[PDB]
Amino acid sequence: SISNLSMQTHAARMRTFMYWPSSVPVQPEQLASAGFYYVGRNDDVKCFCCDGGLRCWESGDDPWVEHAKWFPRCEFLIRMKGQEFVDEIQGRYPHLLEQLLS
Amino acid sequence: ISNLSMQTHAARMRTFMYWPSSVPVQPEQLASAGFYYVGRNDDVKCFCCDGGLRCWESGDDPWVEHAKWFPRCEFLIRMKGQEFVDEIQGRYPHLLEQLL
Amino acid sequence: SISNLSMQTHAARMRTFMYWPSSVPVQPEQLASAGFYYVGRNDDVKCFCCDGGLRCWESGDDPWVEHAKWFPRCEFLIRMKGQEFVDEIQGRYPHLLEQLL
Amino acid sequence: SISNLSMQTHAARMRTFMYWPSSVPVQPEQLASAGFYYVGRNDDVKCFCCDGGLRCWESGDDPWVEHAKWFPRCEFLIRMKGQEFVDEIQGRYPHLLEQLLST
Ligand SMILES: CC[C@H](N)C(=O)N[C@@H]1C(=O)N2[C@@H](CC[C@@H]1CCN)CC[C@H]2C(=O)NC(c1ccccc1)c1ccccc1
Ligand SMILES: CC[C@H](N)C(=O)N[C@@H]1C(=O)N2[C@@H](CC[C@@H]1CCN)CC[C@H]2C(=O)NC(c1ccccc1)c1ccccc1
Ligand SMILES: CC[C@H](N)C(=O)N[C@@H]1C(=O)N2[C@@H](CC[C@@H]1CCN)CC[C@H]2C(=O)NC(c1ccccc1)c1ccccc1
Ligand SMILES: CC[C@H](N)C(=O)N[C@@H]1C(=O)N2[C@@H](CC[C@@H]1CCN)CC[C@H]2C(=O)NC(c1ccccc1)c1ccccc1
Ligand SMILES: [Zn+2]
Ligand SMILES: [Zn+2]
Ligand SMILES: [Zn+2]
Ligand SMILES: [Zn+2]
Repeated sequence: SISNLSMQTHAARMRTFMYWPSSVPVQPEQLASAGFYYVGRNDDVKCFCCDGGLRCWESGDDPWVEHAKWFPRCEFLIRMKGQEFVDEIQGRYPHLLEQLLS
Repeated sequence: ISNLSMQTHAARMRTFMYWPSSVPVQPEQLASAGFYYVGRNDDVKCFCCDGGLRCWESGDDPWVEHAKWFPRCEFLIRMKGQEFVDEIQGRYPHLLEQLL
Repeated sequence: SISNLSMQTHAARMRTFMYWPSSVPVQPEQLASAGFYYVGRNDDVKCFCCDGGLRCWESGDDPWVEHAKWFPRCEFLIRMKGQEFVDEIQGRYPHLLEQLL
Repeated sequence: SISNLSMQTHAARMRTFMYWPSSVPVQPEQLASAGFYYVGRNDDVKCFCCDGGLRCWESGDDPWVEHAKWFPRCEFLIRMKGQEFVDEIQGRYPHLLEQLLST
């Protein structure tokens, strides 16, 4: 499964970060390596695989952890990081839903 | 308790006076599940967990929706039990994934 | 045309204010006189005539002024207060739509 | 006055419309030309100048008319379209606030 066939390569994902804001603390290298490509609005990124979108990147935020925290069933994440890493992150944040709503 | 004035079924039933007739879910089922009318659209809130629900359709059950979205509500647990809350959570394991 | 025929009379509008919160600064007498009846949730009121709803009543808020501010074309408000009042209030608040956006 | 200094240029507004839904009948060219940029949720757009937001675009909807219909005091709209255009649009829709409180 792949949601965006044109963003399947790191090189293509890196090309979308041309007009990425300089002010954003997270670097485009860490983002593209985690399967994300720039979408052209704010600091909005999407995964070429799971179509999962992330935004509001702050200092210290890691793209792989955020990818595991919000989109744990992404096939690309699982292939790269493994099931142990995804289980560990899901365990650290057991009330994502409760928190979004509360 | 998030709303001390909505503790009683009678008080929750009073809010549904000018509830739309077009909405398929009846105020009797809603107030019994801890919900009171919020005065906008078909928006309801639980007096206990402050959890809000809207967009009620034909066949939607207030206790099951309360269990899907707000499973740690003390009122829902006291009335329906941990088995019900667990069974509903098992039927809907990708709720977050659904909305995202 | 009247939106609620059962709330035509001041007496009927006053009866809806039975479970009205004591904490609300605006009194049910001022509200019912301005065509409003309680809708049974929060401090939400509706006019029997134009079906216009108001809420979040604070200290000093006048029901007749708020009626002209938000629902100026209400036949009841026009009959009771007149076109001069409605016009004067509409002149004081010329950017209401802009204000809420 | 300008609410978003980074969206001052047509080029910058056009860049936000990359992953805009194909299903939406109104084209990003008309939108960006009317001062709007893509916000990133639904078909939600905002004016770089007046911070006025619009959504639920349907077939036949014109961005300049909607801009005049909802945000008539926007300096950018006035400079581009003129006071005659804004006045005519305000005249066709005299009960906008009322229409919201009714529907
Ligand atoms: C990524 C680090 C950041 N601090 C963070 O965790 N942000 C969260 C987030 O991006 N999302 C979670 C919400 C809490 C956060 C919002 C601001 N802190 C839910 C998933 C994600 C999010 O808001 N995604 C957006 C989206 C869509 C398109 C492109 C990018 C982001 C979204 C909104 C509504 C529905 C679906 C997705
Ligand atoms: C209740 C049956 C209905 N079909 C349903 O399940 N609706 C969902 C829903 O109410 N909520 C879930 C979202 C998917 C649904 C939205 C429309 N289908 C998330 C919790 C709830 C919701 O949207 N709550 C609102 C809310 C607030 C205040 C009063 C009522 C409802 C809300 C929005 C944003 C943050 C927190 C809560
Ligand atoms: C009445 C004094 C108060 N300070 C006030 O002016 N409130 C405003 C208000 O009631 N309305 C205006 C919005 C700004 C205010 C909201 C809180 N300050 C718009 C008309 C009214 C309002 O919000 N009405 C509600 C409503 C519906 C049903 C019963 C009561 C109130 C409403 C919301 C959405 C659409 C239509 C009407
Ligand atoms: C633009 C054509 C469309 N058919 C239309 O006229 N939509 C209206 C609209 O966008 N707005 C008017 C409401 C009636 C419409 C809503 C759906 N038909 C009021 C101004 C605008 C609107 O809803 N703006 C939103 C908003 C916020 C942020 C981004 C985009 C839109 C808004 C909601 C609440 C307060 C302030 C603005
Ligand atoms: Zn992914
Ligand atoms: Zn609850
Ligand atoms: Zn009225
Ligand atoms: Zn503008």
